[PDB]
Amino acid sequence: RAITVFSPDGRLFQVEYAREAVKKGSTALGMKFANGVLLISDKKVRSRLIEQNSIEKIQLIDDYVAAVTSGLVADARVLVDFARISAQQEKVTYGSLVNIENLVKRVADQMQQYTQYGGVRPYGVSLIFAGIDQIGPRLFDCDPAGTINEYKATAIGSGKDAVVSFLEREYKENLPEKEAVTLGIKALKSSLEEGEELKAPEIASITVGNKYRIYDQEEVKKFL
Amino acid sequence: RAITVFSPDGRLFQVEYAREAVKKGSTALGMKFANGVLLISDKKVRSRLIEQNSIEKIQLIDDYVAAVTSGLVADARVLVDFARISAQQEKVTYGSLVNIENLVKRVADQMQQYTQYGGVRPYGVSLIFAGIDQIGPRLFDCDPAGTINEYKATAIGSGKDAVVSFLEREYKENLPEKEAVTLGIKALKSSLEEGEELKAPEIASITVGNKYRIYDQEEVKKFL
Amino acid sequence: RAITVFSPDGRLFQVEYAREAVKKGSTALGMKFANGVLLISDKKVRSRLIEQNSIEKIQLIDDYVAAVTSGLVADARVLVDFARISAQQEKVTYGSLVNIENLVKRVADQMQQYTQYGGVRPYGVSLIFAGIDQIGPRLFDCDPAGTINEYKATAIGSGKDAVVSFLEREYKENLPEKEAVTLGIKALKSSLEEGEELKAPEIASITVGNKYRIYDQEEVKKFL
Amino acid sequence: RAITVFSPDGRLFQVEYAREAVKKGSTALGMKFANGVLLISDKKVRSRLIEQNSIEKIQLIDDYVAAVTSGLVADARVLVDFARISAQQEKVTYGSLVNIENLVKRVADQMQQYTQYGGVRPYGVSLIFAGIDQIGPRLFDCDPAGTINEYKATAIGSGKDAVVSFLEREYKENLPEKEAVTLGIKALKSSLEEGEELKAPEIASITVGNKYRIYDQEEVKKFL
Amino acid sequence: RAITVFSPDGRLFQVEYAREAVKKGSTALGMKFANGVLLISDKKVRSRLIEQNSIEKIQLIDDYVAAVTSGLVADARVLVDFARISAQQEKVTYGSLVNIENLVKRVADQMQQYTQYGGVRPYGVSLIFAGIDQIGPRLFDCDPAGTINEYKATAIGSGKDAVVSFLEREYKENLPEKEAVTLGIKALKSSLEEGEELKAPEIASITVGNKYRIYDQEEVKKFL
Amino acid sequence: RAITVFSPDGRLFQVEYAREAVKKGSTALGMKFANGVLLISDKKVRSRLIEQNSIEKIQLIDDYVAAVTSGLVADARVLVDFARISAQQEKVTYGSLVNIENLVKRVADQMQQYTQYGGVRPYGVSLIFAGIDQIGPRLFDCDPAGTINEYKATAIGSGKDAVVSFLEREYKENLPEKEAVTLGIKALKSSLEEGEELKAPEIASITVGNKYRIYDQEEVKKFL
Amino acid sequence: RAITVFSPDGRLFQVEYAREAVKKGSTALGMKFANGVLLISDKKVRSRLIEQNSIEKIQLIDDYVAAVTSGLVADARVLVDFARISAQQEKVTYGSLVNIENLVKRVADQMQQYTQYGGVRPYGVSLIFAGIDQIGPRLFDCDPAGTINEYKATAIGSGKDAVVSFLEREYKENLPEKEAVTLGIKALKSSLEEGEELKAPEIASITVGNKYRIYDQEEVKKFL
Amino acid sequence: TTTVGITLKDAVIMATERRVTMENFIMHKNGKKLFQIDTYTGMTIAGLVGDAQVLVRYMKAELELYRLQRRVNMPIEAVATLLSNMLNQVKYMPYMVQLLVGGIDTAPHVFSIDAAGGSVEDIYASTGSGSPFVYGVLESQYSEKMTVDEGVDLVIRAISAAKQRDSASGGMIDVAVITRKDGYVQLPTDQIESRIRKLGLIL
Amino acid sequence: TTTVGITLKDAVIMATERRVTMENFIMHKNGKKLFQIDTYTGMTIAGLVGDAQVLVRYMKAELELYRLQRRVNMPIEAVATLLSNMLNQVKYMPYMVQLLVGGIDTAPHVFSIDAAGGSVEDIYASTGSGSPFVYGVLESQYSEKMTVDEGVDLVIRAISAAKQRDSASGGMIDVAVITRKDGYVQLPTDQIESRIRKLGLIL
Repeated sequence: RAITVFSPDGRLFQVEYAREAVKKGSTALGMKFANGVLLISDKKVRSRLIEQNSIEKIQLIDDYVAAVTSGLVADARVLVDFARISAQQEKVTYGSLVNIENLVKRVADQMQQYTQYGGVRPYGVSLIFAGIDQIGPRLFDCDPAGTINEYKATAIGSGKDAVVSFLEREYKENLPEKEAVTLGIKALKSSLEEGEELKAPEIASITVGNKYRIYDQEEVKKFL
Repeated sequence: RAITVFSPDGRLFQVEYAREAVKKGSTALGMKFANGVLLISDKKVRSRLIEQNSIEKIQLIDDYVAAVTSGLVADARVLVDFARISAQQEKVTYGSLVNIENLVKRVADQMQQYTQYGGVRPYGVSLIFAGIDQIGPRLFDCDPAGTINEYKATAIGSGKDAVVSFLEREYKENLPEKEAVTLGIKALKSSLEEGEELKAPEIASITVGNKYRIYDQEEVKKFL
Repeated sequence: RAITVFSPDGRLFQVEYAREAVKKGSTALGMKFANGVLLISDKKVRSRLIEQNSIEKIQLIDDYVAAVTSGLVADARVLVDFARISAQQEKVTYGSLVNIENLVKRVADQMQQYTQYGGVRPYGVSLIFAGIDQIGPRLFDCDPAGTINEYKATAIGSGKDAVVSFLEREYKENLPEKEAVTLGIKALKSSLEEGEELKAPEIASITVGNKYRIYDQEEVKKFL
Repeated sequence: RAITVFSPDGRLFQVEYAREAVKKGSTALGMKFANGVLLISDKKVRSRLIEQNSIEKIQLIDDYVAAVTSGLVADARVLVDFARISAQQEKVTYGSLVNIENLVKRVADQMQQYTQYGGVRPYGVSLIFAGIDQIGPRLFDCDPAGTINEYKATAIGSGKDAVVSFLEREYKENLPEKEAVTLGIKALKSSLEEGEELKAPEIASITVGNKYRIYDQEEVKKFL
Repeated sequence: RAITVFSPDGRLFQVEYAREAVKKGSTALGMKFANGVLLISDKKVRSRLIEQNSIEKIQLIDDYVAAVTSGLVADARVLVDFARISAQQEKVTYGSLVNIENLVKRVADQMQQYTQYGGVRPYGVSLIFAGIDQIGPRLFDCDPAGTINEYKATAIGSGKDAVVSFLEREYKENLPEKEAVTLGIKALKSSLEEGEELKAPEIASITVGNKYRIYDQEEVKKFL
Repeated sequence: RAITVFSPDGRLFQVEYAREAVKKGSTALGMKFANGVLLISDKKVRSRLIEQNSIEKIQLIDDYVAAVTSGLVADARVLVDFARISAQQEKVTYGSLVNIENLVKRVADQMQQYTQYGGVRPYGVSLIFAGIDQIGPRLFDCDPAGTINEYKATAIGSGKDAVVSFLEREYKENLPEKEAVTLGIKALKSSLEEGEELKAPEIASITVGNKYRIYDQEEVKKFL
Repeated sequence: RAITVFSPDGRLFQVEYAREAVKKGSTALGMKFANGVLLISDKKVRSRLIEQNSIEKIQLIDDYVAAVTSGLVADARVLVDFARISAQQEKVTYGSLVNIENLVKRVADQMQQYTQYGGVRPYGVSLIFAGIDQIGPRLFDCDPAGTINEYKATAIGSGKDAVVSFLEREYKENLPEKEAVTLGIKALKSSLEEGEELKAPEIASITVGNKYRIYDQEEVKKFL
Repeated sequence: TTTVGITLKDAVIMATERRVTMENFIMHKNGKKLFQIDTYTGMTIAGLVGDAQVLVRYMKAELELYRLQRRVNMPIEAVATLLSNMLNQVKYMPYMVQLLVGGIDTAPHVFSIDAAGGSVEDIYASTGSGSPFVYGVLESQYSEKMTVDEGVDLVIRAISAAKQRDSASGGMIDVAVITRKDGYVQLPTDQIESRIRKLGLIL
Repeated sequence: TTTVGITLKDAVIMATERRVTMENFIMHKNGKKLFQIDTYTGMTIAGLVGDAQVLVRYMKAELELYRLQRRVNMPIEAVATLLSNMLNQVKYMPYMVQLLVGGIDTAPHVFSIDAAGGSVEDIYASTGSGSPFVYGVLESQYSEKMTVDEGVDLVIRAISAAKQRDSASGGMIDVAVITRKDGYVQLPTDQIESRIRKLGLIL
């Protein structure tokens, strides 16, 4: 019953409340490895009546860059499409999306705007972009505040604190893909796995030199 | 006496209150079957003075895609027409509505907008789109939050939880039309049928290869 | 001291308060009969100083479609004129107002807009459109919420519940005009007639094949 | 400390409060007579320092139609000029102000708009238009709500209830001008004349076939 | 902590509060006389450091019309300039400012607008226009409400009630200039002169047939 | 927690609160003398780390007109630049800034606007313009209310009341520059000099016939 | 629960609350030296998982001007880019960014705008610009209020008061680069070094005659 | 049509004839081409009547407004620059006119203004259809050491000459002299026609 | 109309004649085409007066404002650039003009600017109707080893020549020499005409 303004202690309560919404989001993470980067999200399903795969959490922005999101689903979708067309835009003017960092910055600024322009609720979502650009494999995360940072490995959603600590500890610099996906899935497990069953995780990866690869049901089940 | 903003726990109360309105809506469901998909709504009538059929709950968007809605009637109507013209739009530019998923996404985004743009009340309605597209028979549902998901079978309105559980249990994958409509009507019955009489349900279906078919009074009465 | 938003139970209180205003409106009804439809409103007059007929409650939209309204008089007038020009519009583009249902839908949507667009009070009025179109004699009613339905017979205003029940009971399907107007006037009487005197009702009718006919003082007094 | 919205009982309190302002306005009335209509307002003056006649309460819209107003003076003036140009507009397009009823309807709608368009205070004024049109001598009144009605005779301002009742009783249908102005002035007297002195009333009239005539000081004093 | 809306008793409190500001303004008056009109304001000065005459209270709109104001100084200035250009406008289109009454009406309407258009504070000022037009010497006054009246003599500002009563009593119809300025200065004295010293009044006058004349220091001191 | 509107006693509290901000501003003054005018501000410095002169309080608008300000620094800067370009504007259209009074009036009106246009905080600053124009040496001051006055000598900021009284007493009409700057610096001293040390004052002056002269460190130290 | 308006004591509480946010920002400082200026920020890192250098706090605006910021990270970024393009703008019109002071003024004004334009939260950030322009090496700082000042040396962020005092005391005018960076790092240490470890500071410098130089990991570690 | 502004000692004199024509069809015998525009300034119109007249009104007002707000009369070069700005600002859809604005502030002035906002001051200049002819006689007999009376005659002569060699010009020639002493004063028709007769001129 | 800007050692000289004409009708004998635009810089106008004038005022005020805001004077190349941008920006409805801007910041400079915002620096350059003629004598006698005094003469000669072969040029030729020491100084009319006489030139 007040706003998006500064509290007496220098905080945007609205943006905080927003952050809450993301914590209650599913858990996902990613990390750079050998010569690429991978993304992995916990695909926690309910009814037999849901159309399985259709609930894709790892979404492509373009053949060389993907992102995974956490928070208000609706907000995540619309913010994804924005990045998609925004991506296309850089391609059509310059002829090539040279720096991915830039792609995230644009979408970040979009979110930052609702942080101060009065009459409008902020984007209740956080997400991470992963892919390989002119500079190489890159990993970024972004929160409802528009804050953006590049990582070596990270997570987001519900079990962030948990999974992040595991990595913080057992993360291995230049871990080759097979072992990297493993460490990851292990890390994802521990975290959200207060409820034992890891269920069916959604995992995809890309390596310098080529396009993204989405792991098939059986392949992922192999590490599961 | 406050808004569409985030609560201290990360929730859009307005969108919640909206959801309430839909629960108080009539009950309807649908499911994919053999080589098509069917829709069925409970047409609960009151006065002898109402013009029967005129109160059509299952509405066509185009000869190959229909949708049924639940919530504030007015809101449902206007949101239907939007999808209709929106459908036409894709047809006139591309020459063909190739992916139905896309149609629902547009209408969903429409609803998502009122989720954050300050001065305007959200759409108090949920609905499901069913039809066969380039990909095949498809089933989607959408809530006032703009959240959208694809199903194998589902329901909405008043007796959602109930009917959904029945299916959740007795839903048969590739059930041929005749048996599918049956399972459905049975499922619809159990649910809302705390009040015994199923009355006159409204049912329609389409099968890959051709246009939609609306069941006639007698035909439906046959399964009733 | 709050709005047009959803209450914790899923209701638009403003639209409700609006409905109240219409209940306090005069009573009127209509019904389909033989091969046409008729409209009848209770013309309750006060002073000798009022210009009698000038207080016409049944208004024409065009020679083949009329409507009668109940609620905030001002709101009713402006909403009437909108339908009038809106009617003209369909005539000038398509060359003919083929489906009357459509006319009401447009005016309904107009009302539905004020149901959600923030800063603006809803239309405190309900009305019914009656006439014969390409499809035949048609009867519709509309409330401040933008909800619209087609009837075989119905009423609106103050004594709705009452008169409606009478019809609900003694309504005769294909009653020939003379008997239909009678049943109607009888129904109107019972209802508002807690105060005995029916006064001078305002009645008009149209039959397939021709234009609307407004009953003259003596003719109506004949059934009175 | 709330609005222009509907109260729990279906009322626009703001429009009510507005009505209050008009009651506290001066008293005036008019009535149709023989073959014309007349207007009469109580010109209650204070200081010797006021420029007498300059405080004209009966204002001309055009040589064949005049109006008198009651309520917030400022609001009345601006609303008068609107009708004036609005009058001119019909003249310049159609070549002739055929129906005066229409003139009042436009100005009424103007007022009705502020009845619902959020951020703006309604017009705190009521007025009556009198004149002879294509149809003949016509008399209308209008309130802050935008409600408009045609009379045989009526009043407005402070002593409405009073003067109106006198007429309600002693109004004579086709009273010839001389007697009509008398009945009027008598009626005006009784009403506001709790304070004995009628002072100097302002009276004007028009009769079918010609333009309006404003009574001169002596002529009015003759009936006084 | 509420607005510009109607109180339960039919009053615009904001406009009232505004009036307060004007009472606390300096005192000035004017009156028609022989064959012209004069204006006189009490020029109450403080410091030796003020630039004397520069604090001109009687301002010219054009060589034949002047005005004096009372209330929030800033508001008065801006409202003056508006009248000035507004004056010029009538001159450039019609070729001549024929009726001064009209000039004041425009500026009045300007003020009336802020009386109802929501988000904006009214003009906290009252002023009087004096001059000779096509009709002859004319005298008008205007308040923050946009109310305007023509006088034979009047005052405004702090000692209005006082000075006005003196005139109300001893005002002499066709008093020749010399005697008129006297009666005036006497009237101005009595009023504000609770504090004995009249100080140096500011006086100017115009007479039919020619332009305005501002009295020089010595000339005014002659009547002082 | 309310506005820019009129209090029950006729005051714009917001504009008052604004005035407060200016009192807490540094102290400065100016006065007309022999054949020019001078400006002097107390340059109270803190750290050794500040870039001395860069904190110029007396700013030029153009070679013949300068101004010094007091209040919210930011607000002062932006309001200065406005006057600067505004100055340029008069130069480019008319070919010469003939009357400086006009320059201040424009900037004053700018400030007056925020005094009533709803959603926007007033300019928390007061300033004085000094220079020689077509009319001669001129001195003006302006407050957050948009009120403007011409002086023979005056001050503003913190020690206004004090310094002003000294002048009010010991101000010498046609004091030649050397003595004028002295009287000034003496006056400035007494006032703010509750804290003994006058520090390093900032002083500049201009004399009819030529451009402005900013006193150099040593020259000012000479009077110090 | 109120605004950006003036408090009864003349203060913009919102801008204050904003200042709070900046105090909680990292610590950084800069100072002019020999024939250039240097910038140094405390790069306090957490996880092994962060991409080291990517978290650059000292950002370039152009090869000859850099700036470092403190406060809400998002706000800082967007405000940086604004200065960047704003810089480019001056280059493209005039052909050369002659005065850096001007660059900061523009960005300052940007911030000042949100200080009064109603519906929008101020920029919760402070920053300092450093570089060499046509005038020479220049050092400026700016706060959320839009206040800007030029220094000989200064700091900002968390340990401002501390580090600033050290300099205030031990700052050496024309200290040659090597010694200047030392004094600086020493000053930075003392301040934030309540927690002993200085970690890895980020330092860069430029000297008249050439472009900016960012110190490499080892070089900085040399002074560390 | 022909107008002329001439500067001398402590005065400025402006005069024009007044025939308004439509090609060869001289439709109006008594137009007005000389206008007072401020206490100490006048202007002469030449070109299309529509554009000139509206232009005169704007100027007239713009000046009065300026006087009131600034408490002092607008300087001549200022009025000329103002005008210059207006005209050039719309050069691509110009007021097809040619203006001469004379007056006296600190000293006498006279500026020539074209449809593109080109403004230039001279000691005298002529404007209009018959310009050449007058420029002929002025070039021949004007002297800065003339008396205001000599001036008024020279001018009449100048116009009467152009009236002879230019069918577009004609009718009663009228003059106004503006001095700081008396201000802008237009000479009495009779007195003018008197000087004509005396000079042995015609019309 | 002819104007010329010339560079030499530690100064820049700029001069123009001053006849303003309408085809063959020489209407104004004393127009002004040399304008100081900033303490250490001047500009020469050439082309359509209306455009030229407004352009000059814009440039003047713009320069003054910048000086105040930046506390330093705008560099010559910088002011050239600004002008360049303005002009080109409106190439399709241009200010039909040709500008020459000279001044001295860290060194002397002179830029030729065309209506399409083309801007180029030379060691000297002429602008106007008589450009070729002056370009002749300059191409024949200018030497970067000349003194400011030799310069002023050269310039006077060149323009004088153009005056002989170009009916569109004429009137009193006037010069202004700008140096860091004294700033922008316009030579006195008598001294100019004195040099003319001494040189055996005319007009």
